[PDB]
Amino acid sequence: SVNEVPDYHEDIHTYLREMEVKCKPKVGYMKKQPDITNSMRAILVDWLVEVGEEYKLQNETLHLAVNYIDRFLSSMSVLRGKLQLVGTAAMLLASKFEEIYPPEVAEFVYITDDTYTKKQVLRMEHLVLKVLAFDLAAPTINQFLTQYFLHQQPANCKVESLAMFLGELSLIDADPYLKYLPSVIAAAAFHLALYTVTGQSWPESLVQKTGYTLETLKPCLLDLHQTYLRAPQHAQQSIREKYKNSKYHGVSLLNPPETLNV
Amino acid sequence: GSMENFQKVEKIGEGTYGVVYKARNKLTGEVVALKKIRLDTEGVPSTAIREISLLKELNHPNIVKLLDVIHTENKLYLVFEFLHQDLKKFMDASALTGIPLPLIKSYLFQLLQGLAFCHSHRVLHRDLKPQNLLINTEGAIKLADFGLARAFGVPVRTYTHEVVTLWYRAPEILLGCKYYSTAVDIWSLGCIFAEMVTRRALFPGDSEIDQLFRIFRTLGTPDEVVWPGVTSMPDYKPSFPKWARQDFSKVVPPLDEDGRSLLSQMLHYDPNKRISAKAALAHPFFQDVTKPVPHLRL
Ligand SMILES: CCCOc1ccnc2[nH]cc(-c3ccnc(N)n3)c12
Ligand SMILES: [Mg+2]
Repeated sequence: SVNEVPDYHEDIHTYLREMEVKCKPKVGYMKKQPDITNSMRAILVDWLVEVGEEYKLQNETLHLAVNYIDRFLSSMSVLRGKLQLVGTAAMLLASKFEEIYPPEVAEFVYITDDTYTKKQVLRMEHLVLKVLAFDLAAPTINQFLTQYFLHQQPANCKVESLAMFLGELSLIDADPYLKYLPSVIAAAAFHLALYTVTGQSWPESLVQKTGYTLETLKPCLLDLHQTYLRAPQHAQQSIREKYKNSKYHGVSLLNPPETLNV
Repeated sequence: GSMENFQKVEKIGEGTYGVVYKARNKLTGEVVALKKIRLDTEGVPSTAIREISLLKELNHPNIVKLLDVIHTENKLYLVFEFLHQDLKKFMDASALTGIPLPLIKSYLFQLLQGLAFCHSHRVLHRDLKPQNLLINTEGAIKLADFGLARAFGVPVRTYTHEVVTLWYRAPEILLGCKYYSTAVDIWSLGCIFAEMVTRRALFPGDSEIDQLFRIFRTLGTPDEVVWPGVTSMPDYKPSFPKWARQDFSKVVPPLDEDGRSLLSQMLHYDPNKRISAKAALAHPFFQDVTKPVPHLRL
């Protein structure tokens, strides 16, 4: 399976583990933001999930955009009326980076219901690029997940789709998920998905690869377990609606386990 | 900086991009290549976005070095280290005597080094051709132009079907496979290996079908034995002529036993079986590798 890059898989994972620390947003940035909140950010990310659905963009693209926004907001103060411009420019850049066929700038202007002009979007693109210093190849939860999926005996579509769903729910809530690295959220999501569907746990072979155990994953796992349990009541619902789709095997309709029995 | 510290010398290349200029830093004396990218009505091109982000990460002796990015309202300059010539022009200069073996062997070893570094950092180049391979006066060869490059995930998703200049394009791209991987870059380097030896393109097709048929006539038409899954491929046709595989000593007659062995592993039909850049570095072909200077003034 050259598609699974046997000769480079380990080098790549190691590389991504270095890069995720370097590409990490500052944990306590929302406190330093005078005019925006975790709640406003949650509204923004939920809207981006809708945008991704409307243009049928990759989930990877949505993950990159969120990373760009969080890093931009780690150094740049933004007024609430300008938060969606940051988000639109981040999604344009993510699309150009990750998509075969990114939507046109005009399409990105249109989805803001003409809150902003094309000039504004294009100008913000430049600003985001400057703030990020063109450092756009950031590791995401999905890049770790797809490597973790290779450790299934055998591969299970429900496990995979559910793991993605959970990793995607974590994008909505800065508190608490800003304090966890993509690789750790991917690990928690994968174990939680595996447990929900098959009753199985984080496998020994992934301890070998990652150095993560159920003991080190516990904090994030306890957070993700509570997010999953509360998902139907969360003010933001675009991911749940998205993951009802057959494309993702209707996994948002599966029931969360009451306990983790850790 | 910058821009006021650079004195343009001349145009040294073009394409898209982009225009490339030879320039010199007035304060340090450093000679550089400026890749000028014109901006506008879709903002910064995805080609430039990918090339800058990827080249900022990739620091290797065999990969072109991005020194700086000068990014104003209407202009984008990529500042690169200057290299004196591309491999194509070097091959053209080398008619009548050819390129010495130690130099071909050195160049290939360095290309596999640069490529394995790319692959270890989840980057596919996707346009390895002699025009994008740059040489200096000290014996170095470097991969350049990452506008067509891509950061991949493991395992790979479906990426752009283009892809790769026709002559250097792998049979799995030509046959419309849902996935392609690191092996596409190896295929390209295989073609280039042959071309360094012969100073002519191994598979000079004028269309996709002609490209495929030229490969088939040289390597044999692949069946399920040599390439499990090939008859199931999207653009495979049962009507394809069934050419016999050539004696491999007839594909590149001046090449020795170890050279032939390696080339055949780079040109393996099955992308799963094709040699990796990393594994190719340990091939017996390179047992006596050195890094001499080019034998001609650049
Ligand atoms: C390939 C066209 C000729 O361009 C050059 C000629 C001489 N030295 C050089 N150093 C760097 C460039 C170059 C050009 C295009 N893309 C990239 N990434 N780099 C370059
Ligand atoms: Mg605040």
